[PDB]
Amino acid sequence: VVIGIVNNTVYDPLQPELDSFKE
Amino acid sequence: VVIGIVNNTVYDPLQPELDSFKE
Ligand SMILES: *[C@@H]1O[C@H](CO)[C@@H](O[C@@H]2O[C@H](CO)[C@@H](O)[C@H](O)[C@H]2NC(C)=O)[C@H](O)[C@H]1NC(C)=O
Ligand SMILES: *[C@@H]1O[C@H](CO)[C@@H](O[C@@H]2O[C@H](CO)[C@@H](O)[C@H](O)[C@H]2NC(C)=O)[C@H](O)[C@H]1NC(C)=O
Repeated sequence: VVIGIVNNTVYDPLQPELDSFKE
Repeated sequence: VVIGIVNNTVYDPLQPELDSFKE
């Protein structure tokens, strides 16, 4: 819908912190 | 770098809630 959007990635602080420990 | 800084602790709401359950 937005003119000029770009691809990138957004960091998720929760996922590594709570997947390394929960493993 | 800051003049007047003090020592203290900052509560982490995530750590107890998600380490007691993940144990
Ligand atoms: C990155 O951006 C490109 C375009 O800027 C996206 O490419 C489109 O992707 C859809 C779905 O895969 C296709 O139907 C279009 O034909 C693609 N267009 C072009 C110009 O390539 C792409 O989806 C974005 N994301 C990624 C991960 O590549
Ligand atoms: C609490 O504050 C004191 C100073 O206000 C800090 O003490 C310094 O600690 C560093 C690293 O351990 C030393 O190199 C300095 O010599 C210490 N200075 C003094 C005046 O003690 C201390 O790091 C802070 N944190 C804790 C947990 O004590």
